[PDB]
Amino acid sequence: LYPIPANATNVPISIPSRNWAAFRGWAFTRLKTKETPSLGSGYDPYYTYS
Amino acid sequence: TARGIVTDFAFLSPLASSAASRSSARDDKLTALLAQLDSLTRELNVVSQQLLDLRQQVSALKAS
Repeated sequence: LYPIPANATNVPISIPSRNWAAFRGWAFTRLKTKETPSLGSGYDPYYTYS
Repeated sequence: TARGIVTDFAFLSPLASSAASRSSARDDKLTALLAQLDSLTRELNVVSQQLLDLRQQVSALKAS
Protein backbone atom coordinates (compact mmCIF):
# COMPACT_ATOMS: atom_id res chain seq x y z
CA LEU A 1 0.00 0.00 0.00
CA TYR A 2 1.26 3.61 -0.37
CA PRO A 3 -0.12 6.92 1.19
CA ILE A 4 -1.89 9.52 -0.91
CA PRO A 5 -2.22 12.70 1.17
CA ALA A 6 -5.16 15.07 0.89
CA ASN A 7 -5.71 16.62 -2.55
CA ALA A 8 -2.62 14.89 -3.93
CA THR A 9 -2.55 13.87 -7.57
CA ASN A 10 0.90 12.30 -8.00
CA VAL A 11 1.71 8.93 -6.45
CA PRO A 12 5.30 7.89 -7.21
CA ILE A 13 6.46 4.45 -6.09
CA SER A 14 10.03 3.21 -6.31
CA ILE A 15 11.59 -0.24 -6.07
CA PRO A 16 15.33 -0.79 -5.58
CA SER A 17 17.35 -3.28 -7.61
CA ARG A 18 15.57 -6.61 -7.86
CA ASN A 19 15.38 -9.83 -9.88
CA TRP A 20 11.97 -9.92 -11.58
CA ALA A 21 11.74 -13.57 -12.55
CA ALA A 22 8.26 -15.05 -13.07
CA PHE A 23 6.65 -11.69 -12.25
CA ARG A 24 3.41 -11.51 -14.00
CA GLY A 25 1.19 -8.55 -13.49
CA TRP A 26 0.51 -5.46 -11.60
CA ALA A 27 -2.90 -4.76 -10.46
CA PHE A 28 -4.27 -1.78 -8.64
CA THR A 29 -6.98 0.10 -6.79
CA ARG A 30 -7.59 3.02 -4.45
CA LEU A 31 -9.25 2.91 -1.02
CA LYS A 32 -10.09 5.40 1.70
CA THR A 33 -7.63 5.51 4.58
CA LYS A 34 -9.97 5.28 7.55
CA GLU A 35 -11.70 2.24 6.08
CA THR A 36 -8.49 0.24 5.77
CA PRO A 37 -7.22 -1.13 9.09
CA SER A 38 -3.54 -0.98 10.00
CA LEU A 39 -2.98 -4.69 9.55
CA GLY A 40 0.07 -6.40 11.04
CA SER A 41 -0.78 -5.19 14.55
CA GLY A 42 -3.34 -6.94 16.71
CA TYR A 43 -5.23 -3.85 17.86
CA ASP A 44 -5.82 -0.49 16.15
CA PRO A 45 -7.06 2.06 18.71
CA TYR A 46 -7.58 4.68 15.98
CA TYR A 47 -9.74 2.49 13.72
CA THR A 48 -13.06 4.33 14.12
CA TYR A 49 -15.14 2.78 11.35
CA SER A 50 -17.55 -0.14 11.07
CA THR B 1 -9.58 8.95 24.28
CA ALA B 2 -11.37 11.60 22.20
CA ARG B 3 -9.04 14.21 23.69
CA GLY B 4 -6.35 11.57 24.18
CA ILE B 5 -5.75 10.87 20.48
CA VAL B 6 -5.39 14.56 19.60
CA THR B 7 -1.68 13.73 19.90
CA ASP B 8 0.54 11.17 18.13
CA PHE B 9 -1.29 10.95 14.82
CA ALA B 10 -0.75 8.34 12.09
CA PHE B 11 2.55 7.78 10.29
CA LEU B 12 3.90 7.46 6.74
CA SER B 13 6.30 4.51 6.91
CA PRO B 14 7.13 3.97 3.20
CA LEU B 15 7.65 7.68 2.50
CA ALA B 16 10.80 8.14 4.56
CA SER B 17 13.26 6.64 2.08
CA SER B 18 12.10 8.60 -0.96
CA ALA B 19 12.34 11.96 0.81
CA ALA B 20 15.20 13.34 -1.27
CA SER B 21 13.91 12.05 -4.60
CA ARG B 22 10.40 13.35 -4.03
CA SER B 23 11.70 16.75 -2.91
CA SER B 24 13.80 16.96 -6.07
CA ALA B 25 10.83 16.05 -8.25
CA ARG B 26 8.66 18.60 -6.46
CA ASP B 27 11.20 21.37 -7.03
CA ASP B 28 11.44 20.47 -10.71
CA LYS B 29 7.65 20.60 -11.01
CA LEU B 30 7.68 23.97 -9.27
CA THR B 31 10.22 25.33 -11.75
CA ALA B 32 8.12 24.20 -14.71
CA LEU B 33 4.94 25.61 -13.17
CA LEU B 34 6.59 28.96 -12.49
CA ALA B 35 7.73 29.23 -16.10
CA GLN B 36 4.25 28.39 -17.38
CA LEU B 37 2.63 30.88 -15.01
CA ASP B 38 4.98 33.68 -16.05
CA SER B 39 4.19 33.08 -19.71
CA LEU B 40 0.46 32.99 -19.03
CA THR B 41 0.60 36.20 -16.99
CA ARG B 42 2.41 38.08 -19.74
CA GLU B 43 -0.12 36.80 -22.28
CA LEU B 44 -3.00 37.96 -20.09
CA ASN B 45 -1.39 41.38 -19.70
CA VAL B 46 -1.10 41.89 -23.44
CA VAL B 47 -4.69 40.67 -23.86
CA SER B 48 -5.95 43.24 -21.34
CA GLN B 49 -3.97 45.98 -23.06
CA GLN B 50 -5.63 45.00 -26.33
CA LEU B 51 -9.04 44.89 -24.65
CA LEU B 52 -8.83 48.53 -23.58
CA ASP B 53 -8.51 49.55 -27.18
CA LEU B 54 -11.94 48.29 -27.67
CA ARG B 55 -13.31 51.21 -25.73
CA GLN B 56 -11.74 53.65 -28.02
CA GLN B 57 -12.95 51.85 -30.97
CA VAL B 58 -16.51 51.77 -29.85
CA SER B 59 -16.62 55.28 -28.72
CA ALA B 60 -15.19 56.08 -32.02
CA LEU B 61 -17.98 54.01 -33.58
CA LYS B 62 -20.74 56.29 -32.22
CA ALA B 63 -19.56 59.05 -34.56
CA SER B 64 -22.51 60.45 -36.49
